[PDB]
Amino acid sequence: MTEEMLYAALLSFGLIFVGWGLGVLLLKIQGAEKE
Amino acid sequence: MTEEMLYAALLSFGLIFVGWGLGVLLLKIQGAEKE
Amino acid sequence: YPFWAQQTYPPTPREPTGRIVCANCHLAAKPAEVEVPQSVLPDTVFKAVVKIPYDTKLQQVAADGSKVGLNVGAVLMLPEGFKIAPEERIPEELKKEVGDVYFQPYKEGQDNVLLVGPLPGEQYQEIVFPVLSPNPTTDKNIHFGKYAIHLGANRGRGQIYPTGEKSNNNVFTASATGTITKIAKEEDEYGNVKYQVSIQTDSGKTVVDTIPAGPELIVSEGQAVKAGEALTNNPNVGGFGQDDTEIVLQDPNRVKWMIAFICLVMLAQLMLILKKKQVEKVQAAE
Amino acid sequence: YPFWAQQTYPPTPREPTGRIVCANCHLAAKPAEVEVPQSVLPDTVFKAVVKIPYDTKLQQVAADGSKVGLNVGAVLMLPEGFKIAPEERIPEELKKEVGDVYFQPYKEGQDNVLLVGPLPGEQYQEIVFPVLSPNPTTDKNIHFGKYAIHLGANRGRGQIYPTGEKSNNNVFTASATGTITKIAKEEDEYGNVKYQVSIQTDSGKTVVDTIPAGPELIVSEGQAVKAGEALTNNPNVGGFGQDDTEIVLQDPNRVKWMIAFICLVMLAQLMLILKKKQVEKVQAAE
Amino acid sequence: IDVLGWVALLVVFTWSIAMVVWGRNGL
Amino acid sequence: IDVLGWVALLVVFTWSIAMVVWGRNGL
Amino acid sequence: LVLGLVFATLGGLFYAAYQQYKRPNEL
Amino acid sequence: LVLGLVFATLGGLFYAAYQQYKRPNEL
Amino acid sequence: EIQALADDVTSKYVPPHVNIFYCLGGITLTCFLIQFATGFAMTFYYKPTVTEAYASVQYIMNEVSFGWLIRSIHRWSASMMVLMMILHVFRVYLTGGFKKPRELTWISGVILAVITVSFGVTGYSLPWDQVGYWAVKIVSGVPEAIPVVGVLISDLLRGGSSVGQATLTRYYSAHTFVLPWLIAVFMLLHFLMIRKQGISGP
Amino acid sequence: EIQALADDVTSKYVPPHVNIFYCLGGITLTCFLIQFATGFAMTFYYKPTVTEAYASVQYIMNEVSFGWLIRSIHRWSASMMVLMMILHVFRVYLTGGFKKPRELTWISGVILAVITVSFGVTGYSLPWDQVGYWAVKIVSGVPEAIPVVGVLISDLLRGGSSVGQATLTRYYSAHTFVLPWLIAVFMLLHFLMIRKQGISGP
Amino acid sequence: MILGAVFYIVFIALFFGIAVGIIFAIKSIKLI
Amino acid sequence: MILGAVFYIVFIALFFGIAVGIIFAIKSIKLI
Amino acid sequence: DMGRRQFMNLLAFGTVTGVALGALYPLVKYFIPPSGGAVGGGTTAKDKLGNNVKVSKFLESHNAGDRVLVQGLKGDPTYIVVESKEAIRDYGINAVCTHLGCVVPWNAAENKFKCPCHGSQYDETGRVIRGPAPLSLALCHATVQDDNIVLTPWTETDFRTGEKPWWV
Amino acid sequence: DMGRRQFMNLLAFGTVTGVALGALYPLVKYFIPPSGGAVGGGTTAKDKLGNNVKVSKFLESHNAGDRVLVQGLKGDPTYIVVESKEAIRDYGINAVCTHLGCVVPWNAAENKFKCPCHGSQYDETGRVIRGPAPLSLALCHATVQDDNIVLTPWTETDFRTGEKPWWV
Amino acid sequence: LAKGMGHNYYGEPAWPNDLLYVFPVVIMGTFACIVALSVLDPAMVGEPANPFATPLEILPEWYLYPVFQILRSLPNKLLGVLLMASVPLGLILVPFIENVNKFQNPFRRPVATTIFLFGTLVTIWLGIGAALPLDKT
Amino acid sequence: LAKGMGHNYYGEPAWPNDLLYVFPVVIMGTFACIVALSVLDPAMVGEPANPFATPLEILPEWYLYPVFQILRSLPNKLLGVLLMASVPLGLILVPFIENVNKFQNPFRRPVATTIFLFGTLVTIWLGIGAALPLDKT
Ligand code: CLA
Ligand code: HEC
Ligand code: HEM
Ligand code: HEM
Ligand SMILES: CC1=C(Br)C(=O)C(C(C)C)=C(Br)C1=O
Ligand code: FES
Ligand code: FES
Repeated sequence: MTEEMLYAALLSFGLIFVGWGLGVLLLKIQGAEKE
Repeated sequence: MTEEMLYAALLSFGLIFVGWGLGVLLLKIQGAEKE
Repeated sequence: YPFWAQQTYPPTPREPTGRIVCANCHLAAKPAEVEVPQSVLPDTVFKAVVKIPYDTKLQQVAADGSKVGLNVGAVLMLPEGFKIAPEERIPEELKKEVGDVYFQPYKEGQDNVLLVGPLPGEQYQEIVFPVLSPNPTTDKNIHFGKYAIHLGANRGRGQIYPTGEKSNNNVFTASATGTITKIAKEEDEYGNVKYQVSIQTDSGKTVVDTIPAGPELIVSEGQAVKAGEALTNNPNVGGFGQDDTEIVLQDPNRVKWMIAFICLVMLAQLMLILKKKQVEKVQAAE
Repeated sequence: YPFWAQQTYPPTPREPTGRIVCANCHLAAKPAEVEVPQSVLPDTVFKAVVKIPYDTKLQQVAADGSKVGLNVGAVLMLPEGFKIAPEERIPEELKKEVGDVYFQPYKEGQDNVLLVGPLPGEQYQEIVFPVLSPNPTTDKNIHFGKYAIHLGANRGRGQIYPTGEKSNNNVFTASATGTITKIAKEEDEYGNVKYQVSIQTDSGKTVVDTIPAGPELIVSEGQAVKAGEALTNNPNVGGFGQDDTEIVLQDPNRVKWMIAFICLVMLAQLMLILKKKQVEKVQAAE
Repeated sequence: IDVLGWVALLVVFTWSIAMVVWGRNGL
Repeated sequence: IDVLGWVALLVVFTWSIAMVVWGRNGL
Repeated sequence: LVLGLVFATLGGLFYAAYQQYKRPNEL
Repeated sequence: LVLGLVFATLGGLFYAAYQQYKRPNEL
Repeated sequence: EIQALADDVTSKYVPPHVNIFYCLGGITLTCFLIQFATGFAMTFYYKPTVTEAYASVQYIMNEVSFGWLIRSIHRWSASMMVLMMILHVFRVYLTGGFKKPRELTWISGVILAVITVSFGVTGYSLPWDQVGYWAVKIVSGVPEAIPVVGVLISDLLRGGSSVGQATLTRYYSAHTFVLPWLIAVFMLLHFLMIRKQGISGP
Repeated sequence: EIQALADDVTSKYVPPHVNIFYCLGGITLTCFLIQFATGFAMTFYYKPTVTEAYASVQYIMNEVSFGWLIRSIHRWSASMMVLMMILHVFRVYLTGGFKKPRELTWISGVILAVITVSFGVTGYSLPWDQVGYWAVKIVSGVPEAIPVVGVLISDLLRGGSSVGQATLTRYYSAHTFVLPWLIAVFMLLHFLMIRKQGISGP
Repeated sequence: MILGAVFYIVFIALFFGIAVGIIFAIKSIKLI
Repeated sequence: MILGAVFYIVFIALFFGIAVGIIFAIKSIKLI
Repeated sequence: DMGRRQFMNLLAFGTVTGVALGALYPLVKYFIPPSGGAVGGGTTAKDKLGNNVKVSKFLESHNAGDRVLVQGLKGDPTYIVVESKEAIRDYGINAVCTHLGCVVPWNAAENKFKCPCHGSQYDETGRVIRGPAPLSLALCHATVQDDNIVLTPWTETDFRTGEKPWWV
Repeated sequence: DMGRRQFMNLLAFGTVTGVALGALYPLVKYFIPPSGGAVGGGTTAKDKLGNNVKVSKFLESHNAGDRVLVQGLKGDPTYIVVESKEAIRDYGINAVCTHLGCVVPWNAAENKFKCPCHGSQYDETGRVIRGPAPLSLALCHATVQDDNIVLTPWTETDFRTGEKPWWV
Repeated sequence: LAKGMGHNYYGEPAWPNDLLYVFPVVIMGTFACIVALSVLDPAMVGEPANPFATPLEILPEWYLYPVFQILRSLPNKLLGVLLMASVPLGLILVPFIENVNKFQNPFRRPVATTIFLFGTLVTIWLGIGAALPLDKT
Repeated sequence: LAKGMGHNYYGEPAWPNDLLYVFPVVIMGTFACIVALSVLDPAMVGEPANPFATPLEILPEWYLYPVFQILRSLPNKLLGVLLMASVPLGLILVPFIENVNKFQNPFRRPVATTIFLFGTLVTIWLGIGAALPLDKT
């Protein structure tokens, strides 16, 4: 009963950066913080 | 279907004075007014 | 008659709607009352009047017609458990001496369900009902609260028979679109005296009919065309009304408590005024 | 064996609780898996593995004992409507070439309910199940959503027989509170070779019993008191686990819409950021 | 019928505790 | 397995409308 | 017994009202 | 068809979150 | 004892004048909290369904700790608040309360009355009395008229057409779930707004 | 057109700060209004009775323009809010809120959590499942092992002696009537009090 | 059915308690 | 049962999102 | 730079107040009651006992001109007569008093379906003769499906002088 | 004239906060359940069908050492064995697994009431032998009231070496 | 009391508080009755026999008589409906219409009163005990 | 930006409003999922076609594991109970206890953190049930 959801775990958790990045990336375009 | 409740009508309605009086009557005892 | 009901629909006279079989036959149209006390107590004999209007001034026909005496009958649904007071009790004759007739159940057993064989006439128009109240502690099968009470009172001859054919107290119509040229009224030797008729409807097959003794009359010939409809007169005076109601049984230790509760309010809402303004000479001090 | 179940409780093998008859007899204690895709589509042939543990390193006794080959069996509740894929389809042999055995229903008719006559052994430990998905539009008697899938997989000899008496893969106890003074092990000519015993319980009635061939042994006399309990050895390796699950059928025009809805949010929660700060150079103007 | 043979009662009976109570503190 | 062969897709595809839109008013 | 003090209870109870009749200060 | 874009839908959707990343304002 | 304080000091302000009875507003409300209670108090034993209803109410009256009492009250208190309410209207119209300062606390009030009346119609048929039954098997037809704004609407009361398993559940959920929330809301609006008096003079 | 009214104006009365996590609070709440709806939305079709219930839920999934949907959401949204909530706690402890003036918006919050958790336990057994059944036929015993009338309490859950129909109706009325009000209240307290702020940085 | 009079009267107590029986304490506290 | 990881992980994203992975933006925005 | 012409955002929320309707038509559609088929739900005269009522419930259990009604199609309290011609009659009226709703009962006597509540009056086909009821009722088609006594709608010509389909 | 000693009003509200308790003990008493008859209720092994279950439900329908349980007193899932001595056995355990709640089932095999959920283990009188269950169960008294198989409580001495009443 | 701040028009004289420990005098006193009543006169039993029956007893509560009466009262038309729905709506429009009243005895006026002490004489005239060809017995 | 008039203690610096037309951005974005998740993984009915005997599992609410675990976890005693009820109560007493730090939070004084980044390492350690591998991934 581990395997199945077990991948869905770290699964989502990764996507947390996945977007977080972009969120920022969209910034080096319209006036946020430097680098 | 009249008679029965018909007396309960004026019945209560009377009691409205019944007490109202006393309410006042209790006043000629502890300091009320007639302005 | 009352009985008549249980001789066709004996499980109970009260139809699922709210009407009693009485009208599925002997149909009338007069008032009727059945009042009894707000609250009655358990294991108690108490009143139950069944007034029945129409000024005694009234006098209907009869079986043979001869305008004479009038009679009053009925049926009644007392609340489940409620029975007819015990002889012994029935506190003094002050009670006894008003209603002294036969009150029989409907289906064998139902004491709360009562009919009244005895049809006093211009005598017992009150038809009092000495009734005892059950005790729901001697019998846990008996509960309190309000309970329905229904009644269907009759009078005047039947308009319909239990045999399955027209009575007397009612109108006797016909069938003939054409001016009836004559009559046929007469009488009979002994127990009978008929009053036939002869319509016309010359317009083809000259049909006619048979109206019986009983109903008076009106006009005659030269007309009476129309389409061959109603009769000459309607004698019926049958009186059948109907009033429903309800009575309450009260657990005294249940009225006490509610009362014992008042006195608390009675006192509370008092001390609550006692203090307050009745002790505000405080700000009324500066 | 699988069949055995329907030869006693044929209406269905799944007990009201959640267990399958298998244990009400041949009782074991090993793992077991039955995994298949999250969502499967209607009118579709798809996978269904039924892994069955224990390192092939294992080799159990046999009917006569001679330590040899091992065998794997099972039963399975597919969801109502779900049947075994049609030959024609079964997309290429890529499928066919894995599970090539006999899958018969339980009670005559139940296609979602399947047993597996064919017991491959140290061969088919995956026992794949080519399964088609019903169409709930060709049959309105078929509905969507998640649906249960349950399984009870066996192996190793029975411990109990359908005849109604002890098997081999297990232990053979006794009855005697007293030190057994001797034995009775021997053999037989031809199809047989027994291994009796002789307890003692000199403490009154000297009782004893009959253990058969099969199980090995241990200690002997000078003791073996206790209270006359268990036997000398137990061979059983029987393997029976159990895993439940569930799969979803999806109305595509039901996934589309939900998706078609995202893109709206996808856009909405965007324009919603588009304006706002992304257009606030307004107060950021004074 | 009597009824008042009651209101007059119970009722006043609590009244007969009311006017009394001031008599305790005021007096 | 591919999955990203999708996130990379759909995902960015809406991104590819986002950065684009400013280009319209800012530019 | 309480065939009559059945409601005689409720009438000799509007008292509450009666309390709300007494309400005189001077500001 | 969408055996895989089944959830590929949901992952390529945390986007909302992604919007709330462009959060800032000095004022 | 005080702490992270607030107005934890002054609030004893606000002065009125010698005006008898006219509590109808608050009074009306009162009887509510009596119904909210009694009412609720019953959500615990009322088994609302095709039939496990009548046979179930018999259970509250005859056989349970003061059932009759709770019920009865609820029954009276109900048909009672609805009275206290009506008068509350008189007190109003005959004062010029909405006047000008705020006539919405009046209007909202209006709504407050539909809800209230509506509480009955629903609950009033829950015990399925032959009376309670039909008289909501008749008020369920009222809307079968009007340009579908009523026709293909009346259903939103009983289910689809007739009466039985649905007509009830819709009602119940309403009497116990829906309405018991709106009335709340509007009472709040009714009160919240009420920060603007009923009259004035010399 | 704009009308004075009962005043109105910039009700909003104070700036925010500089932070990002903080959000889940409102988020947690969100999912609620999803449950209040979905949830309610079902008071129109759910049959909390012995006989039916399961046979009745089959009815929601079965047909009902989108039952499965409303339900499913409710189910997720539910077990989802309870997640969003827990994090909301982290965001908090991880920072503060449990100190001197909000010396309560936290505590109240606590309660908010019991109610929340409690919503499940009840609703969670309504479906008549075997899982949903027993797992509240087991949590109903939790309170039996107690001194005094601590034992003579567990009943206040199950209604019957063991699990009599009652157990349901008590729960239901709770899940749909009781709790759905407290949580409300406390959320209000939680918010009302919340007329404060935070952030301890540069 | 009692209830009827338990209010067809108590309420009617209101107007003689205001209408043609009271409020005038302002149309009499001041006539000129 | 999926759900488990659909949060036994997403939430655990919080601390590395605060605990031993973030909030320090105040224990670093200022060490002296 | 400048603002002024702040028209555009009618999409800003014109779309937002779009994401709403999207997630709602589904819900509002939800509280909406369906229907599987047409005129036949509990069509087998099912007299409340989930029973596919059979024709032998009306015959010996009944007699000559015996009048007891069953469950009608859709739900209606529809009437089912008996034949003094051994078998039975092929229809049944929508007892649903066309006036208000009071299921009007047959007259054990004169046969004029006098409504109880307001004494309306009918005949052997519903049609009103005495107010307050304005119109007839709707009959059906008796049969023997699986032995049931299945019932159905209307729009045709009859034996003598019938009427005209006043619904649709 | 003067105030100062404002003690008295402890009756003012001491009574008020009295009118409360009065109208409440009733209510609070209310949410408190109902009772049963020491004769009947659901004690007649009523297996959910409101049925006063009779003794012939356990005999031929069963056999020798046949183990199927009925509804127990109060509600409990209480066990009812059968005798290979023709009639039946005079008691039945409170299957209610003393550990948690899992109605532990009998072992068609070795006879040790192994609980399913955590494999507890019992005997022919409940008593635990293997954890996680800490204690026995409670038997009863079979009978023939009106032919029912009525069941009852406990506090006495038995055949061999029983135990001691661990409840009250 | 009065002098110079609230230059609006909402009275704040000199009575304050101490009525909330009489409101309870109200409240309580306003409770008792539903008990006196409930226990003096309990609730009613039900019926449960026929689905399609018809109780000679129909109707709603004294509060849905008029609205009820009307519903029936007039021969068809959404008029029955409308007119009734014109009891709530039609009313909500009062403060808009009968909108003036000033100093003196802003407690009366009549062009409103009359129609009231009338639009309430009809109202009762609708609390009608059935059968009625509209009146006189 | 930080203010000057008002000049208090624990007040409001800057940014104001315009987040409530992003809260909706939150809200909505915080809805969608409960949606999608449903679809991809809807809910269901089950074998309880008219349910009754001790299931093989009983997956108690999908979070109340710890509290559950505990309940069972320890051999009897109201300890099971208490200790669990010590998760709510015991907690309500935190702000009282870890309120030592007159200012800088218990992150400064890890003495709270640790026990947290632990009284939550145990907590997960209680989200633990079924029958899988401990020395196998
Ligand atoms: C001039 C002054 C005057 C005054 C002060 C009053 C004062 C009053 N009238 Mg009245 N009246 C007047 C003139 C006046 N009237 C005139 C001229 C008429 C003649 C037509 C009436 C006719 C009238 C009637 C017929 C009734 C009153 C009633 C009432 C009072 C009770 C209030 C109530 O709750 O209504 C109660 C209102 C209802 C029950 C209506 C509900 C209707 C339901 C079925 C539908 C509502 C539809 C809704 C708007 C739809 C929206 C749906 C949404 C999703 C959009 C009340 C204080 C009512 C009363 O006393 O009832 C017991 C009542 O029934 N009045
Ligand atoms: C009987 C002695 C009275 C009197 C004279 C009043 N009430 Fe009540 N009342 C209740 C509620 C919930 C409100 C709303 C308050 C608001 O909106 O501000 C009121 C309101 C009033 C007002 C208006 C007050 C204001 O400050 O603006 C007035 C003048 C008023 N009431 C008088 C509730 C109740 C009750 C339930 C506990 C009871 C009893 C009463 N009120 C009784 C009275
Ligand atoms: C109800 C149960 C019922 C009552 C009551 C009742 C009474 C009644 C009386 C009191 C008379 C005599 C009147 C007189 O002054 O002569 C009377 C007469 C007849 N009835 Fe009757 N009746 C009740 C019910 C029924 C029913 C159901 C039928 C029909 C089947 C019926 C019929 C008749 C007939 C015929 C007569 C007249 C007898 C005669 O005077 O020759 N009744 N009833
Ligand atoms: C469940 C439906 C069920 C399965 C599956 C099953 C399987 C099974 C296998 C695969 C074997 C052979 C093992 C080997 O390596 O020799 C086997 C053997 C026996 N079984 Fe079985 N079995 C299932 C159910 C049952 C039931 C309900 C009973 C009891 C009535 C039972 C009994 C036995 C016995 C005895 C044997 C051994 C036969 C032999 O090898 O001589 N099984 N089973
Ligand atoms: C006893 C009894 C009472 Br008293 C009652 O009021 C009713 C109806 C009028 C609801 C019915 Br019916 C009934 O049977
Ligand atoms: S409903 Fe039939 S006459 Fe009125
Ligand atoms: S309840 Fe039986 S082992 Fe846990």
